[PDB]
Amino acid sequence: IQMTQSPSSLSASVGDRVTITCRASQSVSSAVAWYQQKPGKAPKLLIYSASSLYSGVPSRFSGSRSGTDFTLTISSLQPEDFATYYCQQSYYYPITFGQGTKVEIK
Amino acid sequence: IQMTQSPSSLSASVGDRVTITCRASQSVSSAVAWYQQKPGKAPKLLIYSASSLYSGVPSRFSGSRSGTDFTLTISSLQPEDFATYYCQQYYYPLFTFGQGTKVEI
Amino acid sequence: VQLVESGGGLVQPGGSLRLSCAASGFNFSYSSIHWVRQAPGKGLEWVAYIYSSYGYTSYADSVKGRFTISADTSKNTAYLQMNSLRAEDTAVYYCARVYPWWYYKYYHGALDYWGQGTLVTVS
Amino acid sequence: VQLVESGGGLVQPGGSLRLSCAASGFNISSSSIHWVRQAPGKGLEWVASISPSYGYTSYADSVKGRFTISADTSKNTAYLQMNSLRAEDTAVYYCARVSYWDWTWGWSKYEGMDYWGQGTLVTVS
Amino acid sequence: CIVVDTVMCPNMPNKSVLLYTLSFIYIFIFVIGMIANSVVVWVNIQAKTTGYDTHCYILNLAIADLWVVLTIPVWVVSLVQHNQWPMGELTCKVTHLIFSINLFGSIFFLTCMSVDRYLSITYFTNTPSSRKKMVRRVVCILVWLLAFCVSLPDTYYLKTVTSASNNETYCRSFYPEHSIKEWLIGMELVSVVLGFAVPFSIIAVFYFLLARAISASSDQEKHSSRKIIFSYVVVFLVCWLPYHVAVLLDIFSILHYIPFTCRLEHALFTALHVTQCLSLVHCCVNPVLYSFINRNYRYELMKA
Amino acid sequence: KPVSLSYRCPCRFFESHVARANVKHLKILNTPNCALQIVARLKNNNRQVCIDPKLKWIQEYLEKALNK
Ligand SMILES: CC(C)CCC[C@@H](C)[C@H]1CC[C@H]2[C@@H]3CC=C4C[C@@H](O)CC[C@]4(C)[C@H]3CC[C@]12C
Ligand SMILES: CC(C)CCC[C@@H](C)[C@H]1CC[C@H]2[C@@H]3CC=C4C[C@@H](O)CC[C@]4(C)[C@H]3CC[C@]12C
Ligand SMILES: CC(C)CCC[C@@H](C)[C@H]1CC[C@H]2[C@@H]3CC=C4C[C@@H](O)CC[C@]4(C)[C@H]3CC[C@]12C
Ligand SMILES: CC(C)CCC[C@@H](C)[C@H]1CC[C@H]2[C@@H]3CC=C4C[C@@H](O)CC[C@]4(C)[C@H]3CC[C@]12C
Ligand SMILES: CC(C)CCC[C@@H](C)[C@H]1CC[C@H]2[C@@H]3CC=C4C[C@@H](O)CC[C@]4(C)[C@H]3CC[C@]12C
Ligand SMILES: CC(C)CCC[C@@H](C)[C@H]1CC[C@H]2[C@@H]3CC=C4C[C@@H](O)CC[C@]4(C)[C@H]3CC[C@]12C
Ligand SMILES: CC(C)CCC[C@@H](C)[C@H]1CC[C@H]2[C@@H]3CC=C4C[C@@H](O)CC[C@]4(C)[C@H]3CC[C@]12C
Ligand SMILES: CC(C)CCC[C@@H](C)[C@H]1CC[C@H]2[C@@H]3CC=C4C[C@@H](O)CC[C@]4(C)[C@H]3CC[C@]12C
Repeated sequence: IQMTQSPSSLSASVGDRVTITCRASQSVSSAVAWYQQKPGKAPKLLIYSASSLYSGVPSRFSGSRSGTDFTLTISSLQPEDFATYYCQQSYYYPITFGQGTKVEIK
Repeated sequence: IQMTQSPSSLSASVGDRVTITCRASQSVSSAVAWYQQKPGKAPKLLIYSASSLYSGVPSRFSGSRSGTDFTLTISSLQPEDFATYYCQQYYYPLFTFGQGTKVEI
Repeated sequence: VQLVESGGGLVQPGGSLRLSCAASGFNFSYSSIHWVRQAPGKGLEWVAYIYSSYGYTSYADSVKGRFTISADTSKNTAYLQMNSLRAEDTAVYYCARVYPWWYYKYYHGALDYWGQGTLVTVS
Repeated sequence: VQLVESGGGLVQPGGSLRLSCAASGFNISSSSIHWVRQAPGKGLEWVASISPSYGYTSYADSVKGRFTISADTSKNTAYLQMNSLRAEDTAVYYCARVSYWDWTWGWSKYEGMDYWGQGTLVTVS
Repeated sequence: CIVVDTVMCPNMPNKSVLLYTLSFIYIFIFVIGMIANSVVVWVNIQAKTTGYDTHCYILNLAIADLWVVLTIPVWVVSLVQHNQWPMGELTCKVTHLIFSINLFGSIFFLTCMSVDRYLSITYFTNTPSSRKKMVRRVVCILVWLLAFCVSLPDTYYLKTVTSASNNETYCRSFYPEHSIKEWLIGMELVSVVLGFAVPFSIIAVFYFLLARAISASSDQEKHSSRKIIFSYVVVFLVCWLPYHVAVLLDIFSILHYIPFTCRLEHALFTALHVTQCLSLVHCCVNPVLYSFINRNYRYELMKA
Repeated sequence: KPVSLSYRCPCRFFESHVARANVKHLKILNTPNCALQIVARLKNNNRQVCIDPKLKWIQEYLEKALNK
């Protein structure tokens, strides 16, 4: 189940708005998750299920679902939020991750 | 529940065999009875249910059922058996009596 | 068993009368009483019946809403009051008793013993 | 809740190794354990999973039938047997958990991998 | 050498008080059950757009309870007249079929819920959502068919009559005349072995196993509580047990193990009606126990 | 079944296969739900069993008992 993530690179400046999109092949009924990975560190969950928000992470991250086009939105960027993001689907085993989106300081 | 009896009039002689038929316009679950009355006396019971012969009646009379068609059979008509026979149904709360059959020498 | 009728007599058209059937020699509070007619020179006809112990009552179509029926267990007698008599009711009335045994589909209804009956005229 | 990986080390092609994922702070039988890997400078890719209680085990298509996974509920641990390694399997392996919450049975959300580990490096010459 | 003994039961005394009070309670149950079940179905259908994973059994159980409640007014009308049946023939058969199917559906789905809840923490814990969804759908269809098969017979033989003596209509069941006793005992024993005994036994065993498992795991203990788990079993027992003791006592009366007496008929009549009242209270206590308590559900209720 | 869709009275099913020899105690009930019925007590199993009024000897006995 190929999961295509776009765009694969960003240059948002501090305090701007960030949007990332993940597109599935088949239909997955709101069983997507969004992970964040720092350079050379263990990934940590950001959003579990299609839209819920993991208890503990800031409220800037917002997850939305539309058909089979999942979207992650960050309202503001802080110096501590410049890393890579992955989208995962937990519906059809095997579990397939995304290609990986990178955000860099402009 | 209109009930019919045939033949309305009939004739025979001593030592004969006679059959009288009774039909119900609707279904009655073997619930019938047959009386006889003399020209000017009170009626008497002959058969009830469908074929269970009454206690005090001789064995000449016999009842039988077929679908919804109740027949009375009489063999060797004695001189005293010249009366009017009536057919009744009592399945429904509104009983009914037949038109009446008469037999004469 | 012995059933005797009383009350038969002349009646003016449109009037009322009251007949009493007295039964002696069996458990009145068990059986049910039945009143039937016989027109002059015609076949029998059913009128009504009363189930004494519990008072359940039913009526023939031709006398619905006119004849009233009561039972006195203390006097073990059956009363039939008729009012608004028409000109087609002149007949002879008979009182009969039937024991209502129970069968799976229907209740026993063979009128066993018949009273002598009394003549009721509407002139 | 705390997961720690152990094992790794360079192994020649065609060899085999054991990778141990130990868990603490919770009984292991009420949460599936997954194993994922990351090649040098590449995206993640699922490998294996197991539920300790009844020993259900799925696998990944690219490595179907080449690994073994066995979970010991007595010691709250998971074991991944690696064998028939190729030169292209070098990566860093993490063992994660998929929490299942019972207090919401009728109305629950599709869970995600909650707690991860530092992981261990596997190399092939 | 035999004896004849006559025993006349007095005419049935006044029964306005009991009938009126039962109808009063039935109206309360109807209102308070219909409203609750409708809300649960609405929330379950609406939640799917928020990313939740609602459970099919809850939705099917809610529909079954709603159907059972809808037909209470028919019984209320048929009960104020002391068991008379003014309605037509088709009404009696159709109403009984609806009631029986949708009352067995609920009883079977309770057992299915228990087994699924235990497996969802022991076995399904590492199964893809698609497979568990398919398994639940298959079980849902299977349960519906089984309930329909069990309920069809009694509806087939149902028919109306008009008493020759009293002259009021009734709706009863007529069986083959050569096996009358066998059918009566069978169709009043299937409602006691496939209605209470087996479903309750499975529910008790599997919820006990779930309680043991959750206690053994420390992390689950903190959030969930063991009061609700035992509450499920106790509520089912308290609601249904009195009715299935009255029915089991009715069967004994049929076989004449209990000597007959004028009091037994009245006592059994009152007991059966009064106990059936509670048997239907189970149909409204169900949403309050399975959905109104879950913290997630309440948060979804207010937001919708 | 719902109680409304049921018929309650002493005897719900007959038992015609009975013999005059094995009868010790009869009983002529009378209930508004099912009119007159008959309940007997077999002297072997001591089990109260209904009886069908169509049996001839039953009919004679019952008429004699009630009429007197
Ligand atoms: C329906 C829900 C809300 C409440 C259920 C409460 C229980 C306790 C109710 C259900 C039916 C009720 C019974 C209905 C009728 C009667 C007859 C009356 O002469 C005495 C009380 C008595 C015997 C009631 C006692 C209380 C009762 C058993
Ligand atoms: C008064 C009562 C009995 C009527 C209830 C009718 C039932 C059969 C109706 C009510 C709403 C319906 C649901 C409406 C929406 C969906 C979502 C769809 O993706 C699957 C079917 C499903 C889940 C329907 C199944 C049938 C359903 C549950
Ligand atoms: C005797 C007759 C009237 C009872 C008819 C029962 C009806 C209400 C039953 C029959 C089949 C049932 C459906 C079977 C399967 C599903 C799929 C599930 O995911 C949602 C509920 C839903 C859609 C059920 C709703 C209720 C349903 C439509
Ligand atoms: C009288 C009624 C309530 C009894 C119904 C029996 C229940 C316990 C039976 C009916 C069908 C069964 C299911 C049939 C298929 C499967 C798939 C399997 O991979 C796991 C077990 C599971 C999920 C079964 C569990 C037990 C089950 C739900
Ligand atoms: C157990 C589930 C799946 C099916 C239940 C079906 C019900 C309707 C079956 C189960 C046992 C059956 C009874 C078994 C034996 C007899 C005796 C026979 O002389 C007449 C039919 C009769 C009285 C059956 C009637 C139908 C019956 C009650
Ligand atoms: C007795 C019945 C038939 C009448 C209806 C009352 C029902 C709704 C009552 C009976 C016992 C009650 C439960 C008793 C204890 C608890 C534990 C508490 O931490 C949450 C509520 C909860 C789970 C209650 C919910 C409501 C409940 C289930
Ligand atoms: C014990 C808990 C679960 C309540 C269960 C309800 C029990 C107690 C109820 C259900 C039906 C009731 C019985 C109904 C009929 C009779 C016959 C009467 O002549 C004496 C009382 C007696 C024997 C009742 C006693 C109480 C009873 C057995
Ligand atoms: C602790 C729980 C199970 C108690 C629930 C209360 C139940 C058992 C109560 C509610 C109303 C009660 C009934 C009210 C009236 C009668 C009529 C009487 O002639 C026999 C007892 C009987 C039939 C009662 C039996 C017990 C009963 C059914």
